Amino acid sequence: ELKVAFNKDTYVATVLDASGSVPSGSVNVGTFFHPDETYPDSYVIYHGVRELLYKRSEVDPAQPGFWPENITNMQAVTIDNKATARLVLNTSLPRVVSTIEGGKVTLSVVALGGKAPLKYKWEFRAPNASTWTAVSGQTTANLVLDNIDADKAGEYKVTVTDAAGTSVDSTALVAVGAYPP
Amino acid sequence: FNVMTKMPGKETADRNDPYGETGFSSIKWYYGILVKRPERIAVMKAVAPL
Amino acid sequence: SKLPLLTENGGRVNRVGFTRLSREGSIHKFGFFYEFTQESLDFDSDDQLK
Repeated sequence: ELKVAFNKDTYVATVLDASGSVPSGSVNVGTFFHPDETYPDSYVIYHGVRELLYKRSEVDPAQPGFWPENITNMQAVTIDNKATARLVLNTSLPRVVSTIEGGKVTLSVVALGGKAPLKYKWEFRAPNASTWTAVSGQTTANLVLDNIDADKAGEYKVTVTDAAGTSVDSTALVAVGAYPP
Repeated sequence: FNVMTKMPGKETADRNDPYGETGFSSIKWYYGILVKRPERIAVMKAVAPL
Repeated sequence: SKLPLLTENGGRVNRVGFTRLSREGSIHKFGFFYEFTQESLDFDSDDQLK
């Protein structure tokens, strides 16, 4: 939830965090989710601020209005982001990785945003089971399986949670073909 | 029915959307009625079987 | 309570959505056969056995 507050004169729609503090001269104009649930990408903070400004009034930002008096001129409004960014996973795990026994698969992720302390934790699901076993050790952004065997195949998932609790997730399937035992 | 379609590209791309990634096909019309003789329009109200 | 109504002063007050479904079907293989031996054809009482 991102709380937007808009000012009448400087046309500054400060997009603060949910538990923020509306600055002087600005009035609360609404609240929207940046990581929109049904469409995570393809939507940007700029889109959230617009729809909130499509219900206000040009005469006065409070006392909401509509199309003939709404604030549609997005060119004049300046969006001064003062809130934490998304935990965008720039490079996610490969969807499927193919290897032979004795090989080595180095799974990687790069995270940008959130609060300063980023926590990395990995998880492993058995190749036919349904419960997610917790990978011991790890606690890093790159898992390296060496001399991988036919027992270590399956689905490996990493979950990057920050100091706030906005976790982004990514999964990878590791199919290591081998002669049957 | 008047229907206006603006395909994405160099048609629906203003300073509020410089890339042109949005279209629409609004269809609007006008309708009105004039009951010259309402006494000749009868209804009957009754329940229906399940 | 849901009829679309439009004021003369502009729009963006009636947006609709659409959905599409999928139907599927699958194929299967059949067959059968019989054996026979030359004699059974050139020694049997009936000429048109084959």
